[PDB]
Amino acid sequence: AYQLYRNTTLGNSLQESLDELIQSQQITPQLALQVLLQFDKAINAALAQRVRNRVNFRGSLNTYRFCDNVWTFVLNDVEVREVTELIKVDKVKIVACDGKNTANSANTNTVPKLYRSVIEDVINDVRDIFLDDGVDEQVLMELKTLWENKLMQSRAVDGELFDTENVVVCQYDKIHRSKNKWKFHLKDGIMNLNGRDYIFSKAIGDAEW
Repeated sequence: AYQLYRNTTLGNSLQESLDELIQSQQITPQLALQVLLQFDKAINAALAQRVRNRVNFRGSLNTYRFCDNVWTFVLNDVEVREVTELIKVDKVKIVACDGKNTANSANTNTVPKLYRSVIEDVINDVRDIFLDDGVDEQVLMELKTLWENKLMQSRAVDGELFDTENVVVCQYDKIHRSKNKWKFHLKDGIMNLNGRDYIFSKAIGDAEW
């Protein structure tokens, strides 16, 4: 399970929650590390198995770079379409992990509240490492409540001092280029576009250098 969804509104509110409990001595930094690892699994599996929407996007390719099997792209003048909303953004950064070998598993039911299902899975799946480290249900519920509270705060109108960076964090099936014409097949994506979260199962894109 890839670590790159840790830098998302869901992944950050969890890291901040974990930081507060370390700081208050309620959990060890090493238990925190285990939780993030379980989070990686829940969000990878949740995107692969519960999310179905398609997205199409167009933009101009400004910057491109491949490193350790992760593409990073910057595009200007982007348009992202669904069935059938449209979002424009002057600038977007796409970070994509190699999803060739993943290919996750079976596809379960869609859910009304994807983040809500991920929080439940994680809390259920770290209950036992908590118990084993001497930490009881009340601390586990303190993690759940901090996580959920920080998640709400991300929606606050005056929650940021400045514009938020437009970023897609996802996987790729295939990236190609024929001359100046790039094509993107991306999957299992969380986008933060003008302050707001959007998810995707599959995203297909075009860009010109």
